[PDB]
Amino acid sequence: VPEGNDISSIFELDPTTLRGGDSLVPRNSYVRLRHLCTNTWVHSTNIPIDKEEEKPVMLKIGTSPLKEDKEAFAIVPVSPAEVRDLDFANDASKVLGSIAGK
Amino acid sequence: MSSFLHIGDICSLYAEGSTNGFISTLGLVDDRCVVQPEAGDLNNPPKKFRDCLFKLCPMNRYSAQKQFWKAAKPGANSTTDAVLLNKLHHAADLEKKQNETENRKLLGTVIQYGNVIQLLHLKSNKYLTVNKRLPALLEKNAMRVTLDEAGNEGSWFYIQPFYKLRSIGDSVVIGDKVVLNPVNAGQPLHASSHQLVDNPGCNEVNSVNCNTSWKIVLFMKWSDNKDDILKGGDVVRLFHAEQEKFLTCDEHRKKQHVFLRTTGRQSATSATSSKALWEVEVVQHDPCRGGAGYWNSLFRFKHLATGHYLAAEVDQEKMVYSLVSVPEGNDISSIFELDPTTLRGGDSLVPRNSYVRLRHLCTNTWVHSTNIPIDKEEEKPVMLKIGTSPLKEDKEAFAIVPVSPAEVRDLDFANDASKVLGSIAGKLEKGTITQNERRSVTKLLEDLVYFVTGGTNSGQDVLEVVFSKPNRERQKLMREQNILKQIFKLLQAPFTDCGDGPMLRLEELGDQRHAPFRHICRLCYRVLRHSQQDYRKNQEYIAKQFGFMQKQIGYDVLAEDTITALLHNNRKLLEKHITA
Amino acid sequence: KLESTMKLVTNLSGQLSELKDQMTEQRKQKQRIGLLGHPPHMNVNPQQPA
Amino acid sequence: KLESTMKLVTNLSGQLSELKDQMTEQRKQKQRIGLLGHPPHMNVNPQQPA
Repeated sequence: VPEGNDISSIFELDPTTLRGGDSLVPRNSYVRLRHLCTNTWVHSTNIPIDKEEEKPVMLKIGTSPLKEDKEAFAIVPVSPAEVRDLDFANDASKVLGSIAGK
Repeated sequence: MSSFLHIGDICSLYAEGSTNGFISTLGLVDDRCVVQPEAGDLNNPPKKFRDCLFKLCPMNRYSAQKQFWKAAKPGANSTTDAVLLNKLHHAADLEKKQNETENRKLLGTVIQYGNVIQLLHLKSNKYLTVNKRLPALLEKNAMRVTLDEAGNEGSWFYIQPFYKLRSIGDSVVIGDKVVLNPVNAGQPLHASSHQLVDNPGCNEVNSVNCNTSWKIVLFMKWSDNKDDILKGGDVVRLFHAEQEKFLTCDEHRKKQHVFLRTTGRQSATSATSSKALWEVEVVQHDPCRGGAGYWNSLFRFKHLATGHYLAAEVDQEKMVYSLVSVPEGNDISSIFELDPTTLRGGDSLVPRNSYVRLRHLCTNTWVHSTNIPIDKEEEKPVMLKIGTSPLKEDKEAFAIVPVSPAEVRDLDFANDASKVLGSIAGKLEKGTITQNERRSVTKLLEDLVYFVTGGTNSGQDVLEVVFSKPNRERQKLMREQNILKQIFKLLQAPFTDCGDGPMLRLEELGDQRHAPFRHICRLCYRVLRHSQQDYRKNQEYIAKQFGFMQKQIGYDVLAEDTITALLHNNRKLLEKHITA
Repeated sequence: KLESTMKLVTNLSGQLSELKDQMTEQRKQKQRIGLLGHPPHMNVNPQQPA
Repeated sequence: KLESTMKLVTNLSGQLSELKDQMTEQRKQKQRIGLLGHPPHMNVNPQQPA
């Protein structure tokens, strides 16, 4: 749910790049993440259940870590045109849901 | 922070997962090559890291000297024409020089992740390759993995990334990685819970199906590695001291204190007794090292050896809390800070050879010297005198004659051989030996045989030695400790309880025969035969030895031768012684 | 050109330090510190434990 | 080239100072401061005595 605003799980990325004084444009290659006020570190794995399934069993993460480790971050860049296609999409679905109501 | 390259950077391994641990094998020996389950903290490595620390190197040569090597022996009743012999020696040594070429390219090369890349082990100048191919050490998918400079077929690495983060076709600097395979397949690899009695946990890694984390961090650079510098990851002998003396610690009357023998037989830069004991210092802070801290380094002069490096406080009077004895290191205690004269000013670039002022920081002063204690009787030497706890400045100069890796490495050849033979001295004194123990001990013993001359191989008796005998100081470092024992093995193998004899039992066991063992004592006799020649100090330790000659023767024768041777031468013484 | 430019590189390390410290200033007043716281203040130291 | 490079030298003295002060920072937080010690613281001054 919202609200966003404030400061809350703001996150700070930790590129490996070649680590040092780097301060120029993250891209494609992905490395460590860490929220700052918690100072740690989004883990993963370690499995809950969701009662029945099992298949999928897997809500597992949204992590609240304590210390460092392994897994990598961020995003496959996605061409604007097809998230734009989502604007074509879910929007068409809603606006047609309304006329479906008409 | 920082960290960017590979190759000419040089660092260990840390398979650390389950079983966790640093990756090493003590001695050459030649040894049941292994890893250490006992390990130490990421931040707090076991002192053996000095052995653990591997040297990265591009695959190299890795070809026809296998031919020279495999041409060395096989036949029926068969050999090969001498033109092939010597000319393919040219194949060999020129291929050596080929390897010399690509390792001139070595420091230049930057590793990318996923490159097959090859590794080595500086502390022995060896590296693993076996087996698959070569015979197994027993396990699930049983397979051995050792070390050598053979640089042969299997080493060669596994194409080297995995996990998920980070696909092949890029640079990995520091992380953890999938390491070597044999070409013969050759991955995956052991993590193991498999070792024997000589050591506690002492597993290793090769061949068999098992995922594993690895890799290391800040150790050596293209900058520091050449040359002299302060070789922080591989520092050598402890001494400040220019009072015609290069003091370094030794045990004495069941007490560990920094010391030196009188006169030093004059000189200084000249090679002497290895009473040292040396090495280990850069941090930000962290376990990561590499020696690159330059003069504004703040970093330890701990000894081999082992123990502290303490000296500090205020200055007949009691001087409790001062000079070095025993571990633990860690913490902050006599950490020392060097004060180069160079041309004094803003200098911040690589100490070398020339040596000046030293000062521990918390005490802020300053390691003096002289001012003489007694040690009761002697007098000769009278001199434990220092391990200073100063107050103010003055005169004398610091640090270390750089010492070539190969001969401290020779100490690894040495004291290690002495211990591993002390154990088998504990075996055959009980009379027990495996024929494998036999072949092993005679193996390293023959390793003494070509530890004589540079001529490593092969079936060459003793006349070749006769020229090598004048050559190489060897005998002195031999005397430094090992000499106590070989001859002892000459003693008790016949002796207690009833393994002899007298002449009768020694020969009947000798007439029935393996082959070296009758000659083994003869060979120990052969190496002391390497030893007696030249300087007198290799002679007096034949005192008991000629009784041993009657024883030885017883038977046858041888022884014777030785014585014668022684015677032648021586014568015376022777014467013375023886016576018665 | 090479000595000149290498010392220029020294001023580039100077650049990265003199920027990292106050980007450090931003991250810290903003969130050190952080848350829640308380204061005041301072203290002490612490240390540790052991 | 010579005036340019000498002033570059002035930035080299600037370099040595701007590095010595915070290498001084390292040595001090480590052991001034140191030890032990105590514281606291411062004181016064011381012165012485006489």
